[PDB]
Amino acid sequence: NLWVTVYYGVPVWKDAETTLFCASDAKHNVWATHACVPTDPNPQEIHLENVTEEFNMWKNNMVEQMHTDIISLWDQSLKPCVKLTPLCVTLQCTNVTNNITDDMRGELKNCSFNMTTELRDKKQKVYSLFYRLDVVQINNKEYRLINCNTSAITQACPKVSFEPIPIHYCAPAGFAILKCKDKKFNGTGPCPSVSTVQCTHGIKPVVSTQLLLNGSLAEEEVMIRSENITNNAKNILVQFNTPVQINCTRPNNNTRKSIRIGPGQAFYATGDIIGDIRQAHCNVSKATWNETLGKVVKQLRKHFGNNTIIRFANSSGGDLEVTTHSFNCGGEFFYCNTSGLFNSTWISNDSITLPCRIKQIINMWQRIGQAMYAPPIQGVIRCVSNITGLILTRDGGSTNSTTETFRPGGGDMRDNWRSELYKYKVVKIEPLGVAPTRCKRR
Amino acid sequence: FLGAAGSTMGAASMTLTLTVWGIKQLQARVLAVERYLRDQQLLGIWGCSGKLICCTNVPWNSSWSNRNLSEIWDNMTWLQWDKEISNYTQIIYGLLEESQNQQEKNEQDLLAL
Amino acid sequence: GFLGAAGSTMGAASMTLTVQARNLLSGLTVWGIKQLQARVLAVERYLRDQQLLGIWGCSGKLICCTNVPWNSSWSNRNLSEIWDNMTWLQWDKEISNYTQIIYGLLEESQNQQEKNEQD
Amino acid sequence: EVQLVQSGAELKKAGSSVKLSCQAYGVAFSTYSFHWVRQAPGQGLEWLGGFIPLVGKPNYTNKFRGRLTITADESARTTYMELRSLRSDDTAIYYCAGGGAYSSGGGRFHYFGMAVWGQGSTVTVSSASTKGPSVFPLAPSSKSTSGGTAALGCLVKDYFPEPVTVSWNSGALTSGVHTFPAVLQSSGLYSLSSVVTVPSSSLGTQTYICNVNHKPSNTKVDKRVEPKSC
Ligand SMILES: *[C@@H]1O[C@H](CO)[C@@H](O[C@@H]2O[C@H](CO)[C@@H](O[C@@H]3O[C@H](CO)[C@@H](O)[C@H](O[C@H]4O[C@H](CO)[C@@H](O)[C@H](O)[C@@H]4O[C@H]4O[C@H](CO)[C@@H](O)[C@H](O)[C@@H]4O)[C@@H]3O)[C@H](O)[C@H]2NC(C)=O)[C@H](O)[C@H]1NC(C)=O
Ligand SMILES: *[C@@H]1O[C@H](CO)[C@@H](O[C@@H]2O[C@H](CO)[C@@H](O[C@@H]3O[C@H](CO)[C@@H](O)[C@H](O)[C@@H]3O)[C@H](O)[C@H]2NC(C)=O)[C@H](O)[C@H]1NC(C)=O
Ligand SMILES: *[C@@H]1O[C@H](CO)[C@@H](O[C@@H]2O[C@H](CO)[C@@H](O)[C@H](O)[C@H]2NC(C)=O)[C@H](O)[C@H]1NC(C)=O
Ligand SMILES: *[C@@H]1O[C@H](CO)[C@@H](O[C@@H]2O[C@H](CO)[C@@H](O)[C@H](O)[C@H]2NC(C)=O)[C@H](O)[C@H]1NC(C)=O
Ligand SMILES: *[C@@H]1O[C@H](CO)[C@@H](O[C@@H]2O[C@H](CO)[C@@H](O)[C@H](O)[C@H]2NC(C)=O)[C@H](O)[C@H]1NC(C)=O
Ligand SMILES: *[C@@H]1O[C@H](CO)[C@@H](O[C@@H]2O[C@H](CO)[C@@H](O)[C@H](O)[C@H]2NC(C)=O)[C@H](O)[C@H]1NC(C)=O
Ligand SMILES: *[C@@H]1O[C@H](CO)[C@@H](O[C@@H]2O[C@H](CO)[C@@H](O)[C@H](O)[C@H]2NC(C)=O)[C@H](O)[C@H]1NC(C)=O
Ligand SMILES: *[C@@H]1O[C@H](CO)[C@@H](O[C@@H]2O[C@H](CO)[C@@H](O)[C@H](O)[C@H]2NC(C)=O)[C@H](O)[C@H]1NC(C)=O
Ligand SMILES: *[C@@H]1O[C@H](CO)[C@@H](O[C@@H]2O[C@H](CO)[C@@H](O)[C@H](O)[C@H]2NC(C)=O)[C@H](O)[C@H]1NC(C)=O
Ligand SMILES: *[C@@H]1O[C@H](CO)[C@@H](O)[C@H](O)[C@H]1NC(C)=O
Ligand SMILES: *[C@@H]1O[C@H](CO)[C@@H](O)[C@H](O)[C@H]1NC(C)=O
Ligand SMILES: *[C@@H]1O[C@H](CO)[C@@H](O)[C@H](O)[C@H]1NC(C)=O
Ligand SMILES: *[C@@H]1O[C@H](CO)[C@@H](O)[C@H](O)[C@H]1NC(C)=O
Ligand SMILES: *[C@@H]1O[C@H](CO)[C@@H](O)[C@H](O)[C@H]1NC(C)=O
Ligand SMILES: *[C@@H]1O[C@H](CO)[C@@H](O)[C@H](O)[C@H]1NC(C)=O
Ligand SMILES: *[C@@H]1O[C@H](CO)[C@@H](O)[C@H](O)[C@H]1NC(C)=O
Ligand SMILES: *[C@@H]1O[C@H](CO)[C@@H](O)[C@H](O)[C@H]1NC(C)=O
Ligand SMILES: *[C@@H]1O[C@H](CO)[C@@H](O)[C@H](O)[C@H]1NC(C)=O
Repeated sequence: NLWVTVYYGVPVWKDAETTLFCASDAKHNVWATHACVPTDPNPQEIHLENVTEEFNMWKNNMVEQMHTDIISLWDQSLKPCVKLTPLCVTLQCTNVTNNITDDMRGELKNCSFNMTTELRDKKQKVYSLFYRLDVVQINNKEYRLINCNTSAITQACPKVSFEPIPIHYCAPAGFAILKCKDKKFNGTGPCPSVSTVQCTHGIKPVVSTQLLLNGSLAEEEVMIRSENITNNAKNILVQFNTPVQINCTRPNNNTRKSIRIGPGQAFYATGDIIGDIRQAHCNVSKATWNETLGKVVKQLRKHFGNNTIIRFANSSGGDLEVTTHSFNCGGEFFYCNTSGLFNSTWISNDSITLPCRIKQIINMWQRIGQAMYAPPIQGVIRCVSNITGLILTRDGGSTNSTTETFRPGGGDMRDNWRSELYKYKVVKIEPLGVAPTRCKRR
Repeated sequence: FLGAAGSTMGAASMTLTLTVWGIKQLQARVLAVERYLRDQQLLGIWGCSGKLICCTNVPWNSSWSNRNLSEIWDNMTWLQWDKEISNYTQIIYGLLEESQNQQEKNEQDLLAL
Repeated sequence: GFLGAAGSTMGAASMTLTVQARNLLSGLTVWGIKQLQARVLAVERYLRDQQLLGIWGCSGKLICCTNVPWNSSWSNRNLSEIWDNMTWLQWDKEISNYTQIIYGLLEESQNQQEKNEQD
Repeated sequence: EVQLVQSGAELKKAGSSVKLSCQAYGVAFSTYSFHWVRQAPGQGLEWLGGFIPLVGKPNYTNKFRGRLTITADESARTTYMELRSLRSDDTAIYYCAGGGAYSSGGGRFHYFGMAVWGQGSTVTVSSASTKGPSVFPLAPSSKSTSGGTAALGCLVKDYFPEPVTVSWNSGALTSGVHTFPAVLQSSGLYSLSSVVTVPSSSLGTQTYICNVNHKPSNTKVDKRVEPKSC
């Protein structure tokens, strides 16, 4: 004689997808963290004893939500800004001289053009300084902007900051976030040490290629992760154990000028650089990079054997965003040449200087049809960052190849936030169960 | 919170006690309210309101699960148990509702005389 | 199934209350905002009905007995032609006039009961 | 696997009090059920008290009411049994046992018995003092050889109280080992013999050592047994 008994509050859960909201630590920023819920000072974490869960780093639904949120915020911040439609004219350009160095020959151009006035009856003649990567010669010389055959440019609002602010992703009531506490977790499979939370840790949306910056570090060893390690069409994600400092600088003292292109509409052009004109660059430490590469090679050999020769060579082919380390340092966008970082072969005090170029017309998120103009920043620019990972690719060396070649990669921003959301999953709580007992309702 | 997920069923039975961000917040609030109300209504229609362990009047059919009480409350977890009787949940849920309606009618009949 | 006893007598349809009870809570673009206000409206209607039941002393019940005597001015039919020769849809059309009087009577009676019980 | 570890032996006088501890490994301590069961020499099992740490209200038999207390330290994952006003009949081996339970709601708890047992603690109530044992070699000889098999052993004499543990070759030699039950001599001290039968050809090549341990007197003696020199 058994009867059904109802238990409310049993520990059962299932895999789910839901909308996560934002919490941030308590004004003009691209990602509006001022609209986010305040963060609890001491969040609660519950260790789940004798529980084994299954995680998959490469099929997480939080990554797609983060991608969509970042792109939506980027688009939302660009609506009130000034359209630069009358700037697609024929420029008359000459080379900039007067205290340039031998490395800066032909990188800046002095371009004059006719601009619309606030009166729709007469024109003005103005000039500005443009980088060589923003103009295309058409047949002094006649130039046009890079984008005036594929998209329209919108000038970024100068009061808006691009600085990343940490964001916590939170689940609604009736949902929980499982977290993997294993220190040797490779992103896919069973994780025998599980905890539960309501929010993820602070995650900064840092946009970069070939190098992960300002992120999180591994706790025991350098970690190598891939969806299918024998398929060379898959990117390899490398998580460092200790960070590598990088110092990036633009040493020119820039000047900004304002040109009125219509009633209530201003365009911020570059004036004249005071002082000499020098090249922008980043510095990394040689010994620290050597140590990090040795550790990466040691951990990579566990997938390819004791006696394989492992060599690093620079990138090969693609657009400038993919073939260079591209990032954003205080408003300005840098594209640096990393051919000295990846040049070596491994057989079983000084600095490395990477020269960088600057581009002012930006195409983000691998899209076509929406370009953005970044107004100039005044004065010298300097920033310091930590390299905490890598994105690599492997060449398809067939015919009894005893050596493997790894090249820097990137370009898709989902791999950037897959390196932060790799230990988290979202589950749905189902606290209602029925079981047989020997007791009956009175 | 979910601290007895790895314990036996019996051990766990003792411890049952606009903008981009602004649009996302409202949906979460609505979802939470919906889930709370749905669970409360489901408990209520069975006569189990206000309780965490509620005794019912529906006998256990051996075709749902034929194990003894020793290998259920001392050898399984609620996650393991949920995998076994997942196909029969709606049948039991309907049976509970019919049983409670019969109880309501019987109470009315008792008060009638 | 749902509303299946709509043509059945008032006595035969009193044993299917749970069928209609559960189908009342869950049973940016053009289509985007047409779905959220629906959910909010359903929640508010359900809460209003639940509060109305609760303030009569009938909270969490399907059939609830009250202390209000049946005023014969509302209807004079005997019980043999109400629970066996009528339907809820046919019964509502007759007593639709006197609903609010009964609601006020129930509210005052329950409040009086609580007041004198707590004393 | 669930494991229960108990304390060591105890000697007490009449009218004193004794406290035993039992530590649990491998389970959530608060929701498990712990019980105490004593066994007198040559008698059956007796249930003393049972207790669930979460509920916190121990249940006792009526014979030990007022003299028995059962407590729990959750941080140490231990349960303590305290017995007062000891008598001569309280000398016994005390076991700590454990078992699971479940609840059907409304103060109702259903059990399954004691599935995990401890090793037991010997409590002896006597006015005699603790004395270390004397170990002597029962050497093999021509009078202890039969058909190629020779018997050799160790005599453990004049110790108090029980028990003493005797092993051979640090537990390596177990086959043919007979450890006889202790006998109470007229002097009030216990005596026993632990012997082993081995091939006679191994006497000159294999070293035999008996390891005796009397925890109450903190005595540990490793005695080598050799054929008597002639
Ligand atoms: C990884 O993390 C590190 C450390 O967190 C990051 O390095 C920091 O980078 C920021 C941004 O470049 C930098 O902060 C700037 O430093 C200067 C001194 O404070 C200022 O140039 C600047 O303030 C101006 O800009 C802000 C942005 O709008 C304004 O809010 C502020 O009012 C200032 O603007 C005034 O001044 C400027 C020029 O003077 C003028 O044009 C304006 O009109 C206005 O008058 C920032 O505070 C930090 O100093 C860096 N920290 C370190 C330790 O180096 C690094 O960028 C991260 N890496 C990546 C890749 O994201
Ligand atoms: C659930 O997880 C817990 C915690 O990891 C496990 O408890 C552990 O169980 C092992 C035995 O399986 C215990 O090892 C034993 O402990 C003592 C001291 O070492 C001793 O008796 C033995 O020598 C042995 O090592 C271990 O101590 C214990 N850990 C804790 C913190 O209690 C438990 O086994 C898991 N449950 C299942 C069903 O696997
Ligand atoms: C860019 O060219 C402009 C002219 O097109 C230069 O500005 C002129 O410089 C001359 C020489 O010093 C002055 O006499 C004029 O008054 C300046 N203004 C104009 C409107 O002609 C400017 O110096 C050039 N800039 C650089 C960086 O080479
Ligand atoms: C990972 O990718 C490799 C290919 O790089 C897959 O191995 C191939 O499997 C196919 C059949 O599916 C065989 O025909 C090929 O010969 C295999 N290639 C090699 C180089 O061995 C492998 O199966 C993939 N792994 C998973 C888990 O899907
Ligand atoms: C990166 O290192 C270079 C080289 O040390 C620094 O650039 C200058 O280098 C010259 C010699 O080539 C030195 O005499 C100067 O002292 C260096 N500059 C300064 C300001 O000290 C460069 O400064 C370093 N980069 C950063 C961002 O500090
Ligand atoms: C990057 O720049 C930092 C400063 O922003 C450098 O750190 C300084 O290094 C000098 C030279 O050894 C020390 O005297 C200072 O005390 C350091 N300052 C701090 C705040 O630590 C760092 O060396 C640079 N790194 C590289 C690779 O060029
Ligand atoms: C990778 O490195 C190679 C070799 O250093 C680069 O190839 C050089 O390209 C320049 C023009 O940019 C030529 O003048 C050199 O002759 C080339 N060298 C050789 C050995 O062919 C290549 O550009 C680099 N790829 C990048 C940076 O994407
Ligand atoms: C990145 O750096 C490498 C190494 O400095 C560049 O390769 C050099 O290219 C120049 C012409 O730009 C040649 O004169 C050198 O001989 C090349 N060096 C070597 C060692 O081959 C490479 O071009 C750079 N990548 C760019 C500019 O995209
Ligand atoms: C970059 O790496 C540096 C060096 O490890 C980090 O600086 C550490 O910061 C922590 C937390 O504030 C301090 O406890 C350590 O003492 C710092 N280390 C040193 C050597 O000074 C820094 O936090 C990292 N992150 C960023 C964004 O710069
Ligand atoms: C601007 O207009 C003038 C006269 O209207 C013309 O001569 C000149 O070529 C135009 N373009 C320039 C200055 O780039
Ligand atoms: C736009 O112009 C660039 C530079 O000449 C050229 O490479 C590109 O193909 C053009 N795009 C289209 C869509 O015609
Ligand atoms: C990750 O670890 C699992 C075992 O947990 C293994 O099957 C899988 O191949 C590993 N993946 C990589 C890329 O090493
Ligand atoms: C940049 O130029 C401005 C204006 O001449 C000057 O005040 C400032 O000191 C300069 N900054 C330097 C040289 O670092
Ligand atoms: C990096 O290590 C390799 C391998 O030992 C060595 O050949 C090379 O010289 C090192 N580079 C340094 C110390 O700058
Ligand atoms: C590769 O060499 C390392 C050196 O430490 C060794 O530990 C490892 O076992 C080797 N891998 C093999 C033999 O597969
Ligand atoms: C790559 O390394 C080789 C060997 O030291 C060197 O000759 C060459 O210039 C390097 N290439 C770079 C730094 O681009
Ligand atoms: C539950 O139903 C599914 C779907 O038909 C079936 O695959 C599974 O075997 C069933 N389980 C049991 C225990 O009947
Ligand atoms: C419909 O009416 C007929 C005749 O009175 C009755 O037998 C039948 O049960 C009714 N059906 C329903 C579904 O109420």
